[PDB]
Amino acid sequence: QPLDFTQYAKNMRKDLSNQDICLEDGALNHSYFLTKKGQYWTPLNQKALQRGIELFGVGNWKEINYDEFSGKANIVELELRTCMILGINDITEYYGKKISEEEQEEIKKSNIAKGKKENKLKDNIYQK
Amino acid sequence: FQHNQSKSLWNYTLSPGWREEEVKILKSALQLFGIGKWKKIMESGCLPGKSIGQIYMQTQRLLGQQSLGDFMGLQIDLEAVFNQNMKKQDVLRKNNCIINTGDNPTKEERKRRIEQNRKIYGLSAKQIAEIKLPKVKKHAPQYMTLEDIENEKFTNLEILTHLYNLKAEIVRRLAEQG
Amino acid sequence: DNQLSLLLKWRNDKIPLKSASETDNKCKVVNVKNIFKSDLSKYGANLQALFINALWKVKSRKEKEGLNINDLSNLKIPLSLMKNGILFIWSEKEILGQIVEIMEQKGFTYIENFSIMFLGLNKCLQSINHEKSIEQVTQEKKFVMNNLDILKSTDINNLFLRNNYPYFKKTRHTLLMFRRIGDKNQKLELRHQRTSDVVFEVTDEQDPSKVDTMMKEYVYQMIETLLPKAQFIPGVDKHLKMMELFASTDNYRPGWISVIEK
Amino acid sequence: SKKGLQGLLQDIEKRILHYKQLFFKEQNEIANGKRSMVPDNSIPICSDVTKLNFQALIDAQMRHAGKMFDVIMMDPPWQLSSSQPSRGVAIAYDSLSDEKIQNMPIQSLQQDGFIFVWAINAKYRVTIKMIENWGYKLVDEITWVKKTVNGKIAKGHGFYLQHAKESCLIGVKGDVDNGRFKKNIASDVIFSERRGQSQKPEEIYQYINQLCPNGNYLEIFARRNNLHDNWVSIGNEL
DNA sequence: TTTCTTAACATCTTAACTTTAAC
DNA sequence: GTTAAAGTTAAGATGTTAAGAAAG
Ligand SMILES: C[S@@+](CC[C@H](N)C(=O)[O-])C[C@H]1O[C@@H](n2cnc3c(N)ncnc32)[C@H](O)[C@@H]1O
Repeated sequence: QPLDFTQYAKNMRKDLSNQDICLEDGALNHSYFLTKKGQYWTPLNQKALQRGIELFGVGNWKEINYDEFSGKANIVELELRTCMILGINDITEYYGKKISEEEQEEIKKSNIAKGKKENKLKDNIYQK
Repeated sequence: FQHNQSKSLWNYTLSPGWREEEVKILKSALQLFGIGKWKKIMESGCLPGKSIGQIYMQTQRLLGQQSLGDFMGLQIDLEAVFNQNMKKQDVLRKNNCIINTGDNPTKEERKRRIEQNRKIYGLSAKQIAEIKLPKVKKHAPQYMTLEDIENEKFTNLEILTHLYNLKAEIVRRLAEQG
Repeated sequence: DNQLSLLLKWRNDKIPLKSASETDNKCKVVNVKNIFKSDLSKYGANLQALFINALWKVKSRKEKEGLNINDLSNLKIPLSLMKNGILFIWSEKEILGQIVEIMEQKGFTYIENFSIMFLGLNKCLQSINHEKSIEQVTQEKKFVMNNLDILKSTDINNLFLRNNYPYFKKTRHTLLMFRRIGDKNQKLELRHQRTSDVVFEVTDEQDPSKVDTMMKEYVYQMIETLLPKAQFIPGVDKHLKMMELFASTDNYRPGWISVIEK
Repeated sequence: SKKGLQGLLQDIEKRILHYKQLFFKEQNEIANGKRSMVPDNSIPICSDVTKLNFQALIDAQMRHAGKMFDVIMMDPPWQLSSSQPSRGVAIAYDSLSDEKIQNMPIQSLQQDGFIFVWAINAKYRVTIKMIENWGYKLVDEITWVKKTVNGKIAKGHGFYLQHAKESCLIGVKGDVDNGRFKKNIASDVIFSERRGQSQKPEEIYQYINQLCPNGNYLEIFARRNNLHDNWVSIGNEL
């Protein structure tokens, strides 16, 4: 019987490829291949940034980069990524919340609803 | 341009072409470090973006010939060599560069011509000590150059990082001024 | 579209060179029973360019009465013959590693290879319209070179000559080059990069290994352009510095030591 | 320079907003399932060959495919020039010594198949030797003739002749005469466009598809353009 | 004293880019 | 205001060799 190439590829990538190249299910991670080498935002990086948003101060990316990250991440990268989380293009109004991690999705949904009502969806980021 | 591909392919020069100021800085720099010391030209830093190949070809264009080995580790005046290469008529050139259409170079002829060019076109110690290269600050990103920081080879992330760095530079400049 | 007027342009420029005859001193003719077991030191010395025009009896050629690759190890190229120079040889697919290994055993070192890419004469003629004697092949070559603009609308890949071979169909011939140093103090003069390592040529499908006239001229001109001091200038050089093995009995190159198998 | 500086700051903020919106659109596309150019059935390995555990590759290939690879494509990072050249080619990747390319367990990775190792003119002889001492019989050579976008020959530079082609040496190891491998196919010439530094033609892959249809292949030195279906690819920038 | 790495060395072609004369 | 027609530049998977870092 001929070998199923999709299943064979899934098994090979799950067994012996990197965590960024493959996924938990074994499907190919297109996100790693649509970004430059080294400039990839792993889910671990996003989880670390989400931890540092309310573990540390929003805006003080020196402390978040040195402590929560390994000190090898761009400050502009971190600011842009938390802009993605907050759903807004200006995190200046949200400087230093530091209350709890369990409502970041809540303010994201609030910004999404505001953009939908004010016709400022703009690829899931409310324009301010 | 496709930014998804690997960095090994599509080698570029960042800075595309040679300007008047850049060629004047190269003329000044070849007279202090010497022709051929491209590592020492770039290491001190006066060519923001030019590769070794660009500086090599620009030196060839400056002297009017591609026989750069006659000026290896040697500081001379660029104008006289260009004048003497433009003066002679029984030569064949492409891109205004004189080509050795005769025999291949030899090791002894190299030393003899190096000594001869040092004697003829060489500069004194006063002219060597007179030249001053533009001292660029080492805490400066790609300042201004809105047509060179908006490069297709860069991603959106890299372009935005450059823009934020430059914006912080004007912020620091206004803080110093104010 | 296919730019065949440029890859085949050399056929309109490289004129074949008339032989200088044995009576004149511009060329030397050497007749031996077989070349690979002949002491070639008496036929020349201080050589610079050796061109073994060997046709190999490979299994791909359909019994064309060539040369065994095992007999080349019997060749004797001493330091007296060539001290610092370049050897040019014809190589096939299944004996390429054999040639390289035997040359490395001789004292030579691989430097470069020069490929002739083959365009089918029959395919080109078929695209123009829609056993062959050598004069008919030459006439058809002239016809296809004259009416090449009409051939500009056909893709190159549909004009390539794909000949029988067990693994990948043959479409090229290869001329390997090897270099002998001897003593690094004496340097062999060269004109580098003066012609490309790949050329395009229309050939017949019967035996593309045997390169005809007006194509051996391209290889000759590449050899003389690569080695300028290897040319025989009459009156100021004593001995010929260029030598061909397995040369034609009618075309003696003016400036070469031709060795004929007879 | 104050009013001009204010205008420059306003233009910088406008470009910041524009590129921020572009980045947001790109990453929203990525989050909402943006298919990349590499096909689904590819195995990209981002590892250094001197430190890569090839035994993992062999064990998983036996566990999943049931047979070793039928074709190995190699285009090694030869020592030719540096990343900052003075005169010519500008090879922007880490060179490997010939001993390191020799030390790969290629003989322990294949049982019957084809090596497709690319070579340069300086490393042609050592490529033949590498094929020889890997237990293989060099039998074929495919010349990729580089083509300009207009249709000419993309002539490069050399020391004896102007290099305008690349040689991929193909060797066999064992049983090929069985029905898996097709004989007398394709051609030894790839007249195709030069589309990047050390960028091999796409057509060679189809030639492999014409040689061993529906087979397992491995690319030992591969970049992000070398991923294909049914191809295991290894590299340091994958 | 011997060898190993880096930099710099020329002899070439073609497309892309830039500049310029002409309708 | 375009247009086609030269200059110009970088890019290309060269081998070789003088000049030291490094082991004697
Ligand atoms: C010549 S490139 C392959 C290019 C490919 N043929 C194409 O068509 O794009 C070989 C790659 O091997 C990678 N490489 C270099 N050194 C390596 C090492 N030590 N281990 C693993 N991969 C390495 C580099 O990324 C280099 O670009």
